[PDB]
Amino acid sequence: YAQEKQDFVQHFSQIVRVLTEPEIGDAIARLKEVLEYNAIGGKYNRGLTVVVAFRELVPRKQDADSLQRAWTVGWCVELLQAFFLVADDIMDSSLTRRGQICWYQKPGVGLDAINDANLLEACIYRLLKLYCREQPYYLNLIELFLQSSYQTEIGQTLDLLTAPQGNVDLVRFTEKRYKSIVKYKTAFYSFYLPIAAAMYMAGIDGEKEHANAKKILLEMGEFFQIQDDYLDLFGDPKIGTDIQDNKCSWLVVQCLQRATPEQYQILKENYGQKEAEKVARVKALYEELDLPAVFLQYEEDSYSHIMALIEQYAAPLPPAVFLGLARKIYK
Amino acid sequence: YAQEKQDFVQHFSQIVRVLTEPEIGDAIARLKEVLEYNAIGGKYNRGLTVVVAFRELVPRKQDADSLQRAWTVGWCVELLQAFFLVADDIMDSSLTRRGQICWYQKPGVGLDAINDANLLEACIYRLLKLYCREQPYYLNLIELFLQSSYQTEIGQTLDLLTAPQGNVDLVRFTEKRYKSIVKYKTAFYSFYLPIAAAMYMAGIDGEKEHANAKKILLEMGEFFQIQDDYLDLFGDPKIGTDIQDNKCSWLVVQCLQRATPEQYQILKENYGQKEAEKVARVKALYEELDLPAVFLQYEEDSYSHIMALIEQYAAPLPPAVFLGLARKIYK
Ligand SMILES: Cc1ccc(-c2sc3ncncc3c2CP(=O)(O)O)cc1
Ligand SMILES: Cc1ccc(-c2sc3ncncc3c2CP(=O)(O)O)cc1
Ligand SMILES: Cc1ccc(-c2sc3ncncc3c2CP(=O)(O)O)cc1
Ligand SMILES: Cc1ccc(-c2sc3ncncc3c2CP(=O)(O)O)cc1
Ligand SMILES: [Cl-]
Ligand SMILES: [Cl-]
Ligand SMILES: [Cl-]
Ligand SMILES: [Cl-]
Repeated sequence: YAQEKQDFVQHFSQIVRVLTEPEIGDAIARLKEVLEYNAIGGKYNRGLTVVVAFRELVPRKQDADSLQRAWTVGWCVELLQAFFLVADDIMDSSLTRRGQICWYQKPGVGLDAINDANLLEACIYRLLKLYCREQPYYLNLIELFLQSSYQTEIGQTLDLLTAPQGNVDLVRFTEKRYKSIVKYKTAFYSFYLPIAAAMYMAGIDGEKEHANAKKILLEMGEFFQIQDDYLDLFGDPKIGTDIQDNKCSWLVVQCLQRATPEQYQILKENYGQKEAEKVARVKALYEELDLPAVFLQYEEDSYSHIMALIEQYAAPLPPAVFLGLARKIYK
Repeated sequence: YAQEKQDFVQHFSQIVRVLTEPEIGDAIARLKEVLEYNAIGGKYNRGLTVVVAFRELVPRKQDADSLQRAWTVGWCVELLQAFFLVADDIMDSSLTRRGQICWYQKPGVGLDAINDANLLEACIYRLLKLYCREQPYYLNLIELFLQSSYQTEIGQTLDLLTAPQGNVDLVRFTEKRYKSIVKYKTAFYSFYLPIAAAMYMAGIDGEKEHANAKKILLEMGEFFQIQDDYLDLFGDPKIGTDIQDNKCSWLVVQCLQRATPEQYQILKENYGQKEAEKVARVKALYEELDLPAVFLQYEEDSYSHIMALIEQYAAPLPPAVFLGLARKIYK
């Protein structure tokens, strides 16, 4: 798996070579700089998942070119990721990303990052064309990536309406709403997309199979994010900033369901300010509501429920496809 | 033509209806607001051109559904336009657009406009799917719109490298470069895209025919922009701001080819400042170099050359497809 990871990373150089072949040379040079800064330095889990799932699904239809297409579509997933991140960082006014200055914050990039991010998106379909245009699943993959982009965008919109950074409102933060943001903004592209892509590459194109896989994978994405929000605040540290940013965090959502009217007010006064004594006091209200424990409870039920989902909906894909993801997430 | 224009506009309401069908309802409401503010209020020439060209190309394969698909793909062109404009306005820090406050400048939109613009792009492929997924040209159209987006982005990058607003450099402003910016940023999507789309809808999918049409239409896009840059400064007024913004304008490009070293300096000191006496003095240097006259000369040659292009490359499409565009532009 750490070995697969370095093969996946080593293939990047070729991705960049093929995307970067007279007077537009300067544009293409800037494209290369954008690729290199923004598509590298994550953990590569989403793109890798394409490759791993592709191997588990397919073994005597794995010639070097099949493999090369799998690495490439994995790279397409990472590019879609990069597009989202560069754009989200600008929208959120973030400072850092992946251990570096966010791209838009580099001197001389600024809002030109909007176009750079568009270029990252565009690169997905260039690669798909270059490597997959002859394949029976080509159109299936173009449509998967487009639908993933739309779901992710539509979730981002929902998020932005829900949690405007700099304006405290908690009547927006409902369970139904939290779950809707996670599904659209995060789970579809992070969980469904990579396995779905691998399924199509493997010839598995049926609506029912895809719907079966989606059921499991969206539910995994919900836990993954819920765990993310818990760890943001209670992890062993990268200290998080979710309460400082008026996020629609699973933590705050539970808080609000579980709170007396006096506690509602303690949240009103401290959710969103930058002051560490103000951040200290929501955290302590979360501890007073035993939210680490509700999470622990939540993690157990969620795990049971996922395995029931896999039991029920995995067939006829190898359960291992799902289990390896469950393994990674439920760590 | 003004009648066709109002039918085209009246179809918008339906476009919006079909794009705007539980908890993501709020996102979809915001999507509607984005569509309504940003896809309306232009002249609709690019989208209309799809419809007009579709009628000229196809008459006993024009059932109500064929027509509805043509209006829709026209709308897809306008959406691609809207995506570009909303994003470009943010990148350029523009104030107004189409007689209104630019979307990003509306209170409470701000940089959330980045996602709204992504949503406009996404809507293109939703409509294509909704209306064209069964058609033989479906994939041809998805790929056309993707390639148009890429060309436009790659040209925008070239522009942004060439003309960084707030930093005077004129060694960048070369003929070869000007022409490269116009082709990628403007001509492909403005001229090739709508006719190309109409060609595919009509069954005309050959690489040679498309390459023939492209030759004419890219050359029209070059003139159209060159005329734009001339009129920006010398039009009968919407007063333009190109010299105030250090644009790589056809005017400045000619100036620089035609200038003594002393005049180079007069340009160094006045290209880009906001001061109307400073803007007054480039304008007057353009008049002193008889650039209105070089343009007039340029417009005549360009017109001859286009008609030679149509003569040579139109067949077997009806020359009228091109001529109506030439008519509109050479007004
Ligand atoms: C498809 C998929 C696979 C793995 C992840 C994980 S496992 C993990 N462990 C510690 N920290 C983060 C993660 C992630 C999320 P990330 O790949 O770093 O965005 C997320 C999605
Ligand atoms: C392949 C695989 C997937 C998931 C597990 C996990 S994660 C978890 N979290 C809370 N409780 C139980 C589990 C399990 C089953 P375990 O008791 O570690 O073998 C173990 C192995
Ligand atoms: C395909 C196409 C058709 C028409 C245009 C024209 S004609 C005209 N006349 C005055 N002012 C502008 C124009 C345009 C450009 P625009 O449709 O307003 O962006 C541009 C492109
Ligand atoms: C269909 C049609 C297309 C173009 C023309 C134009 S635009 C132009 N600009 C400079 N010189 C000539 C032209 C012509 C030919 P014209 O002499 O107006 O009939 C006239 C009709
Ligand atoms: Cl092969
Ligand atoms: Cl850094
Ligand atoms: Cl029909
Ligand atoms: Cl207004």
